[PDB]
Amino acid sequence: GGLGLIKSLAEKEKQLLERLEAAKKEAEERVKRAEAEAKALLE
Amino acid sequence: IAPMEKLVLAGPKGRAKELLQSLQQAGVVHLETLRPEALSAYQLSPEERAELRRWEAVSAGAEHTLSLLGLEAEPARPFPEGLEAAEKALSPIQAHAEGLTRQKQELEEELALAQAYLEPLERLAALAHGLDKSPFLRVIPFLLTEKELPLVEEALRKALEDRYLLAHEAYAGGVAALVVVHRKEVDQAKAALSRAGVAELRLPGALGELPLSEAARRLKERAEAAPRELSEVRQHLAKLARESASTLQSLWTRAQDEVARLKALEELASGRFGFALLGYVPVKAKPKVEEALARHKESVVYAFEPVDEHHEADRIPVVLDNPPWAKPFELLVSFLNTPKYGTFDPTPVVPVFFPFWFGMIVGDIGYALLFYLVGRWLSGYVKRNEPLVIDLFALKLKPQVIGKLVHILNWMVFWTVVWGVIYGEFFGTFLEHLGVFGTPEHPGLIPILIHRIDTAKTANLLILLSVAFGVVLVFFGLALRAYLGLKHRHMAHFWEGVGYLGGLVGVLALAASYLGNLQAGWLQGLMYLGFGVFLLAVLMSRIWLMIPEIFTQAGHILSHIRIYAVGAAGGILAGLLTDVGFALAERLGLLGVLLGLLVAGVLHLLILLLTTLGHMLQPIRLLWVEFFTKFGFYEENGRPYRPFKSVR
Repeated sequence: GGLGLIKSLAEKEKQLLERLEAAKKEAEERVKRAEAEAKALLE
Repeated sequence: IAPMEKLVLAGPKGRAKELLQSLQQAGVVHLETLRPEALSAYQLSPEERAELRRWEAVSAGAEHTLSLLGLEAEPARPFPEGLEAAEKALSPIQAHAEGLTRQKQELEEELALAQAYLEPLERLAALAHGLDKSPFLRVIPFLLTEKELPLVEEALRKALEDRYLLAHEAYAGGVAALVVVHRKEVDQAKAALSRAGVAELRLPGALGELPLSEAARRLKERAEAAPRELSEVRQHLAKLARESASTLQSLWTRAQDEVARLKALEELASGRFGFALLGYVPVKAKPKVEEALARHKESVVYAFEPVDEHHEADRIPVVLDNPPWAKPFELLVSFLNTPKYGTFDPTPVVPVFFPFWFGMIVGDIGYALLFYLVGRWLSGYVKRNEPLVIDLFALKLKPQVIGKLVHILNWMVFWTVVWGVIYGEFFGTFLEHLGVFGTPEHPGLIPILIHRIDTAKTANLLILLSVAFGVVLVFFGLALRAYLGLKHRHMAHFWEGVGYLGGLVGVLALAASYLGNLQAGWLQGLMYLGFGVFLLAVLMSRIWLMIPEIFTQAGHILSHIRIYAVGAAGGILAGLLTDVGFALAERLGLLGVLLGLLVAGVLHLLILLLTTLGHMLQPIRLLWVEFFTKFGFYEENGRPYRPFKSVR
């Protein structure tokens, strides 16, 4: 029903956005490791 | 009354856009906002807002182009194309029509302004053909009044008397009082003459802004050129309208559909790349809604949830849901507001009683035959499938409403001819010639149940029939109100209806006991129980719905005798007119029966056109005043079932 769709859409956007930002934080870690390897190879 | 269940769907944003286009194609469901909880307001896009503004501007330009073309907004099949190509097609015809209309309006104004001062400027130029623009003399010309030239020549005598050539030659529509002396002294004398009342011929454009002979030549050229130009402009405008009206109508239909989809997208609810829609739809369209949802992208969740209960149904829509035998009275039923979606649909009692009361109102069989002739005329007009157009009435009616009116007129005229056979009256009193009714005063044919002329044996029975019909309608309305109060579990209105019924019953019993006949033993406990039930419901309510309310309900019950009153009045009028006509025709000469019958038919048609509107309106007004108001029917006015349009 209507309120069921309200609750479901709220949970949808909550869990999908939380997965999105979790993956971008792991992307941040990948960027950090990549420049660490870059500077280690240059030195 | 329909069930009107709740219908919901969901999906992604553009998926909801496609499904909303599909739901606008099968527009059998009204929507709802439900913006409040745990979602966005679904402000779609600024690009979507700009595209909606562009399509709305295209629709407004198409409407203005149809208005300038003179055609009306008639719906048709849409034109499926892109917005840019449709705008490019619309703008060409709109620009051509706008330039043609501007040129036509300017040429008509120029022709009118030239004709307003055509001959007088020519006469003044012929009089002043020696000093037109000479640099020594200004010539104040004035289209002045009648032959009072000394009144304006007093200022010329106040100027140099043997100077200042000042006269009015001809063209008596306005006397061309031209005064020519100089520049400065003539300007002072022109100010003095305007103080005496004068005005220089300074027209707009260039004719009142150029030298006199050149402006005369240009005005003569415009007068010789304007009519063929206006005729060719009207011809080219008619050709452009006849060549572009169908394309403009299809573009207006497609633009109205796109603007409807754009405005309906505003009522959506966004879920951060998620969307849903909720609304109402009738239970008889669940298969149509399922077939519309069959074309969904992933067969989205068509939640056919139930409607609300007897309480808390406020934004729920409303529909008729009546029998097809009673489908024609829908316009008369919907002339008022809507019910409370759980209120009693009273449309069936309208076809049950308004025809039965209306036949008792009008009992003229000749008027029924004239109504059959007018209904055959309206049926031929509806079979021609043209819109019913009445310019002095400003009444434009579709063929469905005209067909419903014809069906209601037939259903009225059947019982009307039945009651006219019961009244024994055909076109007034045609029985004065051939006694189709059988009276004991003069037996001509089979006997009439009602002679409808005398009231010594008729008035008491007619008043009793009207009172019984009104009491039955009042009791049915009170019972319907009590049943609706029991259904809604609101015991205030239920106790009010039960007490009103008991008070009306006790009032009728005590009236028939005291002011009526003898034998006051059987109804004595009836009147006592009625007064006791009235007092007990007043104690159980304590709402101060006092004896004024009971007297108003009793007057609404007793007002049903107006039907018999109007029927007797119309019968007496028609019988008097027909008797006077037949007497002055046959008994006075028996040879002016042609002219006498023509004058009698003219007077009968005049009396019919004068009284039949009120005679037909009084029964429906009494029905709307009794059956609605006794059952309430004046609470919150309902909410309308407005689905997606697809206006076509």
